[PDB]
Amino acid sequence: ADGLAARGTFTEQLQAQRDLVKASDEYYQLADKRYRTGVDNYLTLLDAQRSLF
Amino acid sequence: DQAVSKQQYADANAAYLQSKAAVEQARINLRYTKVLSPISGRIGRSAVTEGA
Repeated sequence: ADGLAARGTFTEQLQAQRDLVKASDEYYQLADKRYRTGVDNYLTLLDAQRSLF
Repeated sequence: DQAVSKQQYADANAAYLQSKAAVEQARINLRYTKVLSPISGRIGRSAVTEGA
C-alpha cells in the first residue's frame, strides 16, 4: 500500500522538479545571454550555474 | 579576465574622461591667470599696477 501511494504521488513531484530544472536552465540561458551581451560579469553566470547544478 | 563587465568598465572610462576634462577646465582656468600675450609685438603702458 505504501508503494502504491508512492507510485500514485511521485509523478506530481517528478514533473514539478523537472519543471524546476527547466526553469533554472532557461534562467541560466538568460544569464548567459546577459553575460555574452556584456551587461553582467562572470560571477553572476557562476551563480546561475550554482543554482542549476 | 572578465571578472568585471564591459558596461562597468565603459562607464568607468567615461568617468575617467569626464574627470580629465574637468582637470583640463581647471588647467585652462589657471592659464587664464598670469595673462599670456595674444600676439607678438610692441607693448604699451601698464595701465594697471601691482596690487590693483
